[PDB]
Amino acid sequence: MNIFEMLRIDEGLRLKIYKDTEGYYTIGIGHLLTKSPSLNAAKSELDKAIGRNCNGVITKDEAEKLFNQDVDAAVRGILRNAKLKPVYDSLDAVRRCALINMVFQMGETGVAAFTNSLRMLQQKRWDEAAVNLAKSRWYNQTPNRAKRVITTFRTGTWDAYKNL
Repeated sequence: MNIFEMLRIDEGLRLKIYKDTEGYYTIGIGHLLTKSPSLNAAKSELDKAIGRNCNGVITKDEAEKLFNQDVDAAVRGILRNAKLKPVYDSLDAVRRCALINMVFQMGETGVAAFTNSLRMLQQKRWDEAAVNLAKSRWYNQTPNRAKRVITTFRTGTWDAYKNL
């Protein structure tokens, strides 16, 4: 298991514009297009992203390309962030994947509100951090996904995904 297969499990793959759990226009493997209500605004963002007239539809290859870009941008974002970088540097390789997963779903900014949990992860207080992470909107809104990620930070193994 690696970051790509993990995210592919959590996000799925859709080749036509769809609405995410928050109701935002998305495409591919969790690629947010716009937070705007206009499907037209979304179609336009899509075409800008791909470089062709897509008419709300892309190919597998195009979805995978967007995905490579997003994972890369997620990592690069963590490395540039003063709050995130030190946590990331402190973690083992499996746990790093859990942090990248959160960033990909909620952005650098959203992850940064998890101040208290970030501190516990840094300190390697696994059980404590798992309990703190669960006290969030994130967990109440997407509990199955939150559980998989939390289990990953708790144990440092891929158990929560070997099921899947």
